[PDB]
Amino acid sequence: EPKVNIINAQDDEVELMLSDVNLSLANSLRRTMLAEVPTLAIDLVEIKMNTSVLADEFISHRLGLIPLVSEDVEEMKYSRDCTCEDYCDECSVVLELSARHEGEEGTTDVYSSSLIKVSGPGNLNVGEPVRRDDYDQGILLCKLRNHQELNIRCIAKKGIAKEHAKWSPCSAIAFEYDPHNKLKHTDFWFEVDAKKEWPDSKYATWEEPPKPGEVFDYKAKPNRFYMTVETTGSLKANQVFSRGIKTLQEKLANVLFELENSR
Amino acid sequence: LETDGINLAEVMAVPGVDSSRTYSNSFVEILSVLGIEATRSSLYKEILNVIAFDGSYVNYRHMALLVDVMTSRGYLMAITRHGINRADTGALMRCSF
Amino acid sequence: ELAILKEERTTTPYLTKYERARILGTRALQISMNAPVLVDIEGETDPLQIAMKELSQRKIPLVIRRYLPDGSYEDWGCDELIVD
Amino acid sequence: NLMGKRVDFSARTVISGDPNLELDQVGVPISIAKTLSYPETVTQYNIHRLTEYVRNGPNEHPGAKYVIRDNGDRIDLRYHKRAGDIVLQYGWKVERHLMDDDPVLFNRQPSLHKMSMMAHRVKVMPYSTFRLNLSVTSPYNADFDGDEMNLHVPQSEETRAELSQLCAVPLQIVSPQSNKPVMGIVQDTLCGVRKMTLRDTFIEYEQVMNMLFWVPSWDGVVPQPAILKPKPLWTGKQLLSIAIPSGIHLQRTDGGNSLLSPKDNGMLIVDGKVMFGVVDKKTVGSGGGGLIHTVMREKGPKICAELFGNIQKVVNYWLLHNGFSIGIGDAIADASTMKEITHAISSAKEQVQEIIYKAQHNELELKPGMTLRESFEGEVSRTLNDARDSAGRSAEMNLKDLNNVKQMVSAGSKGSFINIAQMSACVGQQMVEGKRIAFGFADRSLPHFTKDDFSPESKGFVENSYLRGLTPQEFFFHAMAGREGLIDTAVKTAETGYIQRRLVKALEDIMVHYDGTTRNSLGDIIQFLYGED
Amino acid sequence: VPQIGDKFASRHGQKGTIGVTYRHEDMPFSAEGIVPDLIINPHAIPSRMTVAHLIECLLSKVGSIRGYEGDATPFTDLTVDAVSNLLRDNGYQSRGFEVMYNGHTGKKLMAQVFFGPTYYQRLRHMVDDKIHARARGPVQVLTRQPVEGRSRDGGLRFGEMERDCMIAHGAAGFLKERLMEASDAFRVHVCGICGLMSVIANLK
Amino acid sequence: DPTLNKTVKIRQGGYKGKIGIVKEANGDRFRVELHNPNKTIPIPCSFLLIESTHGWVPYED
Amino acid sequence: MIIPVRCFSCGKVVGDKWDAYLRLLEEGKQEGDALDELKLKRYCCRRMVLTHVDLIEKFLRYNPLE
Amino acid sequence: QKKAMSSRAGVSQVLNRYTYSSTLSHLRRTNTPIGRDGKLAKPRQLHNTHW
Amino acid sequence: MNAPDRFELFILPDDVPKLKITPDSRVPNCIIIKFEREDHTLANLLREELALYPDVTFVAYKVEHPLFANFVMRLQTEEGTRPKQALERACASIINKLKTLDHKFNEEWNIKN
Amino acid sequence: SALFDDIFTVQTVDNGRYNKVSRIIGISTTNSAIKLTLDINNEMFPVSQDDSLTVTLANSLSLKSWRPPKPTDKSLADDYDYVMFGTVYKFEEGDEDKIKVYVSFGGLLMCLEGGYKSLASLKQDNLYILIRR
Amino acid sequence: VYGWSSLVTSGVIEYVDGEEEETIMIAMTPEDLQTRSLNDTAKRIKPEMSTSSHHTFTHCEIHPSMILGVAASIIPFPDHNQSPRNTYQSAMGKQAMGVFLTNYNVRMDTMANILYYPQKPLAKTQAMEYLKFRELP
RNA sequence: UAUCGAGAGGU
Ligand SMILES: Nc1ncnc2c1ncn2[C@@H]1O[C@H](COP(=O)(O)CP(=O)(O)OP(=O)(O)O)[C@@H](O)[C@H]1O
Ligand SMILES: [Mg+2]
Ligand SMILES: [Zn+2]
Ligand SMILES: [Zn+2]
Ligand SMILES: [Zn+2]
Repeated sequence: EPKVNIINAQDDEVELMLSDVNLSLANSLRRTMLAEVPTLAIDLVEIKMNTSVLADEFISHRLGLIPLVSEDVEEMKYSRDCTCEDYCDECSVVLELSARHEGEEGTTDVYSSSLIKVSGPGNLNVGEPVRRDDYDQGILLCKLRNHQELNIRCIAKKGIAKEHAKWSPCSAIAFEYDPHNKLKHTDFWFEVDAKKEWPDSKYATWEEPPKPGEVFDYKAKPNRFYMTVETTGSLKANQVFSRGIKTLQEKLANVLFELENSR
Repeated sequence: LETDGINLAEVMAVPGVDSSRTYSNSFVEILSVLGIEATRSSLYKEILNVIAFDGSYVNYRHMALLVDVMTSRGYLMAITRHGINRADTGALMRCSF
Repeated sequence: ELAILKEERTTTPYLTKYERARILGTRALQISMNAPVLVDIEGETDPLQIAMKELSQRKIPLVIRRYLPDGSYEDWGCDELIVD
Repeated sequence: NLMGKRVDFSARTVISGDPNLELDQVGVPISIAKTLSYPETVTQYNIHRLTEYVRNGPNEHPGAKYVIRDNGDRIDLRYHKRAGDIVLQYGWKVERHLMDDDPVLFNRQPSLHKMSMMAHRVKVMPYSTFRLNLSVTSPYNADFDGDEMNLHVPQSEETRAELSQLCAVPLQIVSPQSNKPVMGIVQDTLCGVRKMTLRDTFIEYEQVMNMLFWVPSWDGVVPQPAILKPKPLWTGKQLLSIAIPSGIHLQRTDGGNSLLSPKDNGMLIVDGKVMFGVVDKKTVGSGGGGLIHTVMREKGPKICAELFGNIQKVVNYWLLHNGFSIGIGDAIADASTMKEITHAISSAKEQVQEIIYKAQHNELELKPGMTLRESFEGEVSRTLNDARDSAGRSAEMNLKDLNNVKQMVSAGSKGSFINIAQMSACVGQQMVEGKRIAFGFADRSLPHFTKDDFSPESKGFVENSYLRGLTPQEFFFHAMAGREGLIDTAVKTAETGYIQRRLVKALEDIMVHYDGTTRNSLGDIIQFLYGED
Repeated sequence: VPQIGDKFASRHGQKGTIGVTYRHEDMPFSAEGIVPDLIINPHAIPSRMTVAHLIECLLSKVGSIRGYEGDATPFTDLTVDAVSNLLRDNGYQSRGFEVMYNGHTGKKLMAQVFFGPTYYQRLRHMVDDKIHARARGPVQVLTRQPVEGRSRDGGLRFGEMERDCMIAHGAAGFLKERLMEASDAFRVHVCGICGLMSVIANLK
Repeated sequence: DPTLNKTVKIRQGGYKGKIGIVKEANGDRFRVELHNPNKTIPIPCSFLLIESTHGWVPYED
Repeated sequence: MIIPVRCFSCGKVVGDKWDAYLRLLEEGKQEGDALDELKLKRYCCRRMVLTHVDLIEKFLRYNPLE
Repeated sequence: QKKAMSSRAGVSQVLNRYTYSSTLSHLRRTNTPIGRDGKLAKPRQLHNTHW
Repeated sequence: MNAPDRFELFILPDDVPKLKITPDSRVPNCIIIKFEREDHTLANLLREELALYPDVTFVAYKVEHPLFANFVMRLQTEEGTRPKQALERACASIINKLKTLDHKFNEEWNIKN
Repeated sequence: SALFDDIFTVQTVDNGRYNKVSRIIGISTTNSAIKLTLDINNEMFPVSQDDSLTVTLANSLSLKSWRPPKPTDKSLADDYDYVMFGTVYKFEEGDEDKIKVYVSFGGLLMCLEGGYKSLASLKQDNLYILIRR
Repeated sequence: VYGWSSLVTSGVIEYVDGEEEETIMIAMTPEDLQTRSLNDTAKRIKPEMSTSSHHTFTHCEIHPSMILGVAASIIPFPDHNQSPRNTYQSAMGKQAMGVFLTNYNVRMDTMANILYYPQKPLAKTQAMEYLKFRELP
C-alpha cells in the first residue's frame, strides 16, 4: 500500500513524493534520517604538533565535521561494542595529516584532502574524506605561515547524530503536505487578503486547488508528503533514505523482540 | 469647599460650616483640635489614600495595626528613631535599629 | 501559682499552626532517637511520618505550655487539642 | 554580624523555568546536591539505606560526605579508603547528599515579603540552573534574564518540619496582604488557555487522548465529545475542565452578559466543568474570587498546588502543537486607519495653535489657583494626551482578533492599550518633571527651533509611532523622558527601602497572644483584638 | 560551549538565558527544511516595544537572500513597507511569517512563525562561572562566621530582610538554627554572681 | 597506591579510547581525570590501561 | 576566525566554498549572484558565507612564536 | 599618596578589553564627581545642551 | 559541569530495561509501557498505527521531560484483544509497511536511473 | 423514544465572531413562541438561513468511558446528520408560560424557549441534540 | 593633502561649542533648508515648523546619527525603540564576546574571551564603519 | 588561605 514517486535524484539529494502512509511515518522517517542513520566521522584527535594560530580543540572540532565516506559503515562495529583495547582495525579508520610551510613567504592552506587514510577494516569502503570532483581540495582546515606545522593522528568511529551532529548524513530535509491547505491545519495570518499575501507551495501544481463551491472534507487526512533529502556526501541521498527505512525497522524489531521475551 | 493651607480650628467656628465634619489632611493638627482617637482615623485615611491611589488594595488590619502603633502612646510616634527609640524597650533591641 | 487550672482555661481548644509544626518536628526528633512510639508502625518509617500518624490518632505524648502576657500559663495536652 | 550573617549549607546559581515541574518543586543541579548535606540519624529503619550512601561516597549521587559518631567525631569519607568496612551504629548521624523531596528554603532578593522565602521539594537534575515552576515567579518577582536565587538546607528534624509545615509553597498561595492569591497562570500557559478555550477551538480524538494522559490527576475516563457526528470533536473548554477538580463552582458576569453569553465572556463553572466563557486572566489569574482562590478555599493547598500543574500540562501541550508567534506585521494598521490617525493628530495640532493664539492674545480662561502659563500648559497637555489616546483607540479597533499583539493583550499575559497606541499610532507627549520639555537653551528646547516656540513638536510631542520611527528631535526628547525613568528607579529604590526597614523595626516585636490581644515586647496592648475582628 | 543558563541578547535590550536545547529533528521546521538556531518568546515583544528588533529581523532576512548587509542607520527614508516589498519579490511572505511544522509529529502549526536572522550577542554571564554551594568551610578569624565569596568557599548572607521573612513565617527554630548551628555558634562560661565572661574554665 | 597521578587509557565503556590521569584510587573504584573534556569520572580499575616501560599495561604495573 | 565547516542551522558543508566565493567576487560578480552560483540556496547557508570574517589572515601576521 | 582621602578616586581605570566596542567606549568616557549622597536628579538628567 | 554524557540518550544501562509493562487497574484491560532510551520517533509512530486499530480503545504517549530520553505510553484494548498483543501487532504491521516501502523505493530508483 | 421534537426555520445565521462556529436562531414551523438559539460547527454542518431543520433532543441514543463507535452497534444518531452532547445548566420556569432550557455543548450554547408542555421533559442533567437535513 | 581640516579652513564647516550653539539656527538635514510642495502613509512625519514665517538657517547638521556615541552606534534602528532599551544595549554590548584585539595570542591578560566564529551583522549602521565593527565583530 | 580600600558590573 505505501507508494513512492522519485521526482528528482542525484548523488547528494533526492526529491520524492511519499503517499498512502501516515503522517507519523513520514515524520519518523524524517527524524530517523536526521538523527539515527550511522555514518563515520573523526572522534579522537592525537595532536603531535600544532604551531598554527588555531587552538588544538578549535582544529579538532573542524576535523570532526569533515564528512567521511560511510558506504560500508553498517558492516563496521561501534568502538563501545568491540572487544579490543583502545581502538583497532575492526572498529575504526585511522587518518593522518601532516602539513608544513617551507619558504620565507606566502601562506600554505591545509585542506581536508591532505587527510591520508592509514588503516581501516579492509576491504570495506569507509574512511576516505569525501571529495566533490577529482581536482577538489575539499574543506579548508587551517592556514600556515613560515615554520608553522600541523601533525595530527585521527581516529574515526561509527556514530549517530543523537550523540553529536557531526554524524548526521543529512543537512536540511525539506518536508511538506497539503499545499492548498484543504485540511485546514494552518490558519493564515493576513492584513487584507490571505490568498494574495501568502506565496504558493512549490508543489501547488501537484494537487488541485479547492473549487469555489467545494464543501470542507472533514474526513480527509494528510496523505501525500513531498520531501527532499540532502546529504553531506558521507552517504548518497538514496542510501540515506534506504538506511533510514532500515534503521527505523530494526528499532521496531528490537521492541518486538523485547515484548516476545517478557512473556 | 476645599482650601490650600489649613486652619482647622478657625474654619470650624465659621457660621455656615458644618462644624461636626470639618477635616484637615494634617493629622498633627487633628490631634491638637480633635484628639487622639480622631487622629487614629485621620492617620488611617491619609495612608489609605496613598495606597488606593494607584488602584492598590491592602487589607485593613495591616494599616490599622500601623496607625494603632503610631497613636498608642497618646501622641504621634513617628516611624523614625526619634519615635521608635523613645520606648521603654530593651537597649539591645533599640541599638539594633 | 502561675499555672491556670483546667476548668478556667480560656485559650483556643484548637492546635495552632505553630504548635503543630513544633510538635511534629520535636516528636520526629524524639522518634529518631528511639523514643517509645504509641501507634503501630507499618510501611511509613520516617520519623516525621510516624509523628504525623501519632498526631492523627491524638497520640503524641507532648503538652503545650501556652504562656499568657502576664507570665501565667495553661498546659494543654496534644491529646486534648483539636486537630483539623 | 548579629541581625544577619553568612551561613553554612547555602547555595546560589542562575534560575530557569520548567513547565514539567510541580509548583512546589525546585530543580537542584547534581553538583550542588553533592556539596550540600543533611545529617540523618541512623535508626533500624534507615541503616541499610544509609550504608549504601556511605559506600557511594562524597562524589557519587546518591551518596554521603561524613559519618558522625555519638561523641561528635566526624569520619571524612573522602579520605577513608575502607569505606565498605564502616558499620553504622544507631544514634550516629550520616551527612548524606541532598536528595529528592528534601525540604529546602528558596529565596530571591530583595526579600520584600514572606513569600520571597518559600520551602520547595528538591528534585535533583542535570545542568547548572535552579528550576522553578513558572507560576512561582510572581511571588519571587523572578524571571530568567540572569536572575539568581538562593537555597538553604535545614539541618534537623525540627527545622525540616518548620519548612514543610509552615513555609511550603502551597501554604503560601493566598497571602494576608490583600486576602487574595499571589500566584496565578502566566505567560505561555495564560496566552494558550485563552486560545484553547475559544468557542470554535475543536480537538480530534487522537490529540484528545494525549492531552488527557498529560493530566496526572485524570481519572482515566474519556469524556464524551461535545460533537459526536459527523466526527468526534472535543472543545477546548472540555479539556481544560479535566484539570479542574470536581465540586468547584464559579460564576462571573462581564458587562452584564446573559446566560446565553453571545460574546463568550463572563464565566460559569459547575462541578468543575466550564459551561461558557473564554478562560483568561480574569479566571485563572491571581485576582480575588477567581478559580485559584476558589480551589484553595474549597480543596486546600495540596489540591490547589496540583491545579497549576494540571492546567500547565494540558495547555502547554496544546500550545506546543498549535503554535503562537508575533512579528512586525502585528504593528501595522491598514492605510485607511492610518489616514484617520494622521487626520486626528493634525486636528489636535490645530487646537494647540488656537490655544497658543488665545493665550498670546489674552483670551485664555485662567483656571482657579493657576497662573496663565500653568493653565496654558495644562490645556496643551490635555489636548495632546487625548490625541494619543484617540489615535490609539482607532489603531486598537482596527486590529483583527488574529493580531498577535491583540491576542496577548486579550489573554492578559502581556501588553496593554498604551503599547498598541505607541507601537502603531503615536508615541505621544514626552514629560520631564511633570511638564513638557523645558527650554534648556535660551527660550528654546533645541537649536533646531526658533525662540518662543510652544508648538507640540518644540516641547516634546512625538507624533510618529515606533513603527514609523522617530525624528531626531523626537529621539532626543524621548531619551530625556526615558533617562528620568532610569534616574527614578535608581534613586527612589533606597527611599522606599529605608522606609520598609523603619516600618519593620517599629513593628517587629508585635505578636498576637493567646488572649487575642496584639502586644509588643513590653506587654503593652496595641490592639485589644487583632484587626478588631 | 553554550548550555542551559548562559546569557544572550540582541542589540535591543532583549536579553535571556538558555532554558533548554533541542536537537535538529525536535525543532520546528519550515517547508524548505530550515530550523531555527534559537527560539525566543512572543511575550518578550509587546510591552518592551523593541520594534527595531522585528525590523532588524525583516531587513536581515532580505539581506541574506539578496546578498548584502542591510542599512539600519537611524533617521533614513527606509520604511518597513519597502523592506516588505523586497521580501515578497523573493518568494517569502512579506511580513516575515512562515508556515512551520512541529518536529515531534510533522504536523503543521496552526500559527505561522516570525522567522529570520537576527544578530545575537554572547554575554559574559555564564552559569558555570556563578554556580556555588557551601556545606561547611572557612570562617573569618575575627567573627568565626563564614567567609564572603564563591572564590573563597564562602557562605551566603542571610541578611536582615531574610530574618524578617522568617519572623513573618513564625519559623523560630529555623531562624535560630540558621544563625547558630549554620554559622558562629559558640559556648562560653559566665559567672552566676557577676554575669561576666570572666570565668577560667579548664575542662579536662 | 602505585598508580596515582600516572597516565591512563580507558579500554571499556562510553569513554573507551580516552586519555586520563588517576586522580584518586581509594579502592576498586578509581577517579580518572579525563583529558578531553574538563570532568573527572568514576571508573572501575579493571577498565584502565596504565602506561609503563613497554606500552599500555593493564593493572599489573 | 576561519570559514566554518558546516552551516550552523542545517549542517550543509560550506567550508569548501570560501575560495570559490572570493574568486567569484574578483571576477566582478555581486555577492548575491556568487552565492547563487555556489548552490547556497537556504538563507541560513547564505548567511554563513556572506557574513564570515576571515580573521586568521590577521593572526598570521604575528611572526610565529617558535 | 599621603592624601588618599579628599583626593578623587577612579580618575585612572584599568582599560576595559572585554571586546573591541568596550575599549572604544572606555577611551571616550567622562565623569561628573558629585557623589551618591544627596540624590537630587538635576545633574543626572539629559540636559538639552547635551545634543 | 552538570551536563550528562550524550551517549546516555540511546545506550541502555545494563540494569535498565528497554521496556517495562505495568497495569492501569483503574480501567479494565489497560497497560502502561515505559520505554527507555527512545524518542518521539518511536512513540508517535506506534501511537498513530495503534489508534487506527478497531480494537484499540485508547492510545496516548508523553515525554514527561525533554531532558530525559524516555517516554510512557497508555494502551487500552476492547475485551477481546489483549493490550500487549495489540502492541506486538503494531510493531509487526509497521515493520511490514516499511519493508513494502523499501521495495517500492528500490524499484522506483532503478526506473529513474 | 425522544424527549422533544420539532422542525425549525432559520431566521438568522451569525458568523461574525468565529471562523468555525455560527449562532443560528429558529422558530418552530408548527408552534410559534417556541424559539431555538444554537451554536453549531460551520465546517461539520453548514447551515444557511431559511433552512428547514429537524431538531431532536434526547437523553439517550439507545434504541461510561467513551470509545470510538463500532460499525456493528447502532444508535439514535444513525438517522441524523449532526449530533451533540451537552450539559443542562439552567431550567427557567418563568412567568406566564415562558420556559427556557439552557444547554452547553462544550461551550457551544443552546437556549430553547417554549411552553411547559413542550419542554417539561427537558429538565435533565444532560441532553443530546440531533439535527436532520 | 586635502582632507577634513581643509573643509574647516575653507569656510564650509566650523566647530561650535555649547555656548556658541545658543546663538545659531540649525537645520536638521540639507532638505530642511528649502520648503517643499507626500502623504506616504509608511514614512515618518516631519515637524511642520509653522511658528516662524521664514527661517534663517545658519548651519546644517552633517548627519543626525552623530549625536550617538560608540556604543549606541551599534544599535540597528534605534529610532524604532523605546529609549531605555537603547541604554540597556549600550551596556550589554560591552559585555559581548568578540575579538578584542588581533594579537590576543601574544598578550597574557588576566582574562580574555574570543568567539570562535565571529560574523559581521546583516543589519549595520553607517557609523559602524568607523568603529571597525564589521572587521572585529 | 590574609586585611584594608577602590573601580567596574549582575537582578
Ligand atoms: N538596584 C536594584 N536594587 C534592588 N532590587 C533590584 C535592583 N535592580 C533590580 N532589582 C530587582 O530586580 C527587579 C528588576 O527586574 P528587571 O528585570 O530589571 C525589570 P521588570 O520590571 O521585571 O521587566 P521589563 O524589562 O519587562 O520592564 C526589581 O523589581 C527588583 O526585584
Ligand atoms: Mg530579571
Ligand atoms: Zn576494535
Ligand atoms: Zn564573677
Ligand atoms: Zn543552512
